[PDB]
Amino acid sequence: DNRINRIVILGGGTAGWMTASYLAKALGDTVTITLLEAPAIGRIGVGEATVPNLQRVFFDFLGLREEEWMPECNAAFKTAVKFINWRTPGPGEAKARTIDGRPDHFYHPFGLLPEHGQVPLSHYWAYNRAAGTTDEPFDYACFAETAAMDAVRAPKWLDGRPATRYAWHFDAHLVAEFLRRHATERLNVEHVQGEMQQVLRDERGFITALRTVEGRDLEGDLFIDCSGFRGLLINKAMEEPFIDMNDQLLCNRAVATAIKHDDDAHGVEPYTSAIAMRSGWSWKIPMLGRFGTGYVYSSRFAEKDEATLDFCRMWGLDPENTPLNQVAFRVGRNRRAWVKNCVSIGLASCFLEPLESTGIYFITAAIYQLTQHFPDRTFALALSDAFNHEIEAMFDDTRDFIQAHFYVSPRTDTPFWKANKDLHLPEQMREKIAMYKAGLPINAPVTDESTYYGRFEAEFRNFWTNGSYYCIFAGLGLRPDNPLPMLRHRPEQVREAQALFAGVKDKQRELVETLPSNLEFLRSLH
Ligand SMILES: N[C@@H](Cc1c[nH]c2ccccc12)C(=O)O
Repeated sequence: DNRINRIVILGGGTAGWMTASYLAKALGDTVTITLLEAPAIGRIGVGEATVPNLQRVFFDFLGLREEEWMPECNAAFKTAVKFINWRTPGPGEAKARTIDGRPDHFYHPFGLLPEHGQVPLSHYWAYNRAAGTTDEPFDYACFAETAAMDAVRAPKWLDGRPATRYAWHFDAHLVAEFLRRHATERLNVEHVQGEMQQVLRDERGFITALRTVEGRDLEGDLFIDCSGFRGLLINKAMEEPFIDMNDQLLCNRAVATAIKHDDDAHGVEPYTSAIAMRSGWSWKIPMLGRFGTGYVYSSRFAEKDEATLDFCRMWGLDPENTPLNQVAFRVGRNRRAWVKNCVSIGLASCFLEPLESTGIYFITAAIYQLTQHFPDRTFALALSDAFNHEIEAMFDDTRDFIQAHFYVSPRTDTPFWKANKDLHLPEQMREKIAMYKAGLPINAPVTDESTYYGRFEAEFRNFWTNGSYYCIFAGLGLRPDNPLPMLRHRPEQVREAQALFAGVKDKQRELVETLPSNLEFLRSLH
């Protein structure tokens, strides 16, 4: 009899309660689950963005429909990330500057690009730009979602009819609270209030119990560290080193707040914005009646007061009379996410600036992979080693992807933007950029959207597809040196492919003209 009987989780934020809920649903009565609150510092709800797999991987597993959980956490919709002013110099401002007679913005939507002759639509767009017969931006040519988002449409018709692939904006504290109620009332997880006095270990350094300040020993076989940047178990108790990656991603601070919004004026933007600043970038996460916003910056390039004032100036806030969250970031990951019988999940495990909304996703993936590699009490090394490799490969892949946004940006007008070009580029990303310039697809999707979004593992093995690389590279002004050479041998395939551009144009009109506003759906939902 070697199976796990007791699990103890340290930390009661988003990571803690997502972990408690999922594992309790997965294991049922076979395991007792106990979560020790370890109270975190109370922050303004500054918003959080997600990716589509959240519903299928997580909420569907718990049996919770969006119609049920979204009203409980004031959730709203995300169709893309909108990048503002990453090509033009200037101050940190909310509005896009003008470049070549167009606003300086580009979108990074979800979903997979359609293909013709098994070549992605991106390559036909590149061919037409090279041929000089179009001057249309990549995102407006290849995604119908762009038109929807400019007209601030919902991603669905009011009666549930799907239109476009989407994810969510919400206040993470409300979600944690909703999940806490769910896990304790429905999944028989025991919530224990208070601080951890000490962590009890045996002769082999495995954890045997968490001792609470009232002297109670929370005994277990497996321990999940969800204590955030503190890493109270994985870093402090187990002495696992954290690998600082601030050398590669310079931003390490944020100043943030939530701002009340009059939605009747201009609606609710169904996308997360990432607004380029003098020494970093600011997020905007719109929900009904209010949006969350924060300036992510690098302390090597801006003073605290500088950032704070720039942030407030952009939103027209009085810096003296505005509640602000001032946060220092831990950028990087543990050498290993799982050590002995301690598994770190969430900020305890790793962190990147939220440029592409990876936070909740990293938790979800960690949770999912923990169940895929779930141990018994022998704790076979091959299980944790495999888990650690998947977590490491996931993190480093996205870290490199994020770095590319700053490296490929043409901006050089401040020391921050200029310093990004001086940073070492990882060999794998150097290769990707050279492939892209030669006209090759990068990580082309080989399945349809139904398979990709249907099976988590299909997406996990191909998370940043060709579409995403084109969104960012073409978005930032980088195009291939020449189109895919094989296309010059297939003119008939090229002539045929143009109908797909006509289809996107048709969808763009249809969506704008018949979809309800994001605002209207949110009011019907809430
Ligand atoms: N695998 C993700 C990739 C992705 C596309 N667009 C994004 C925008 C933000 C974050 C991730 C993404 C998805 O298709 O959903």
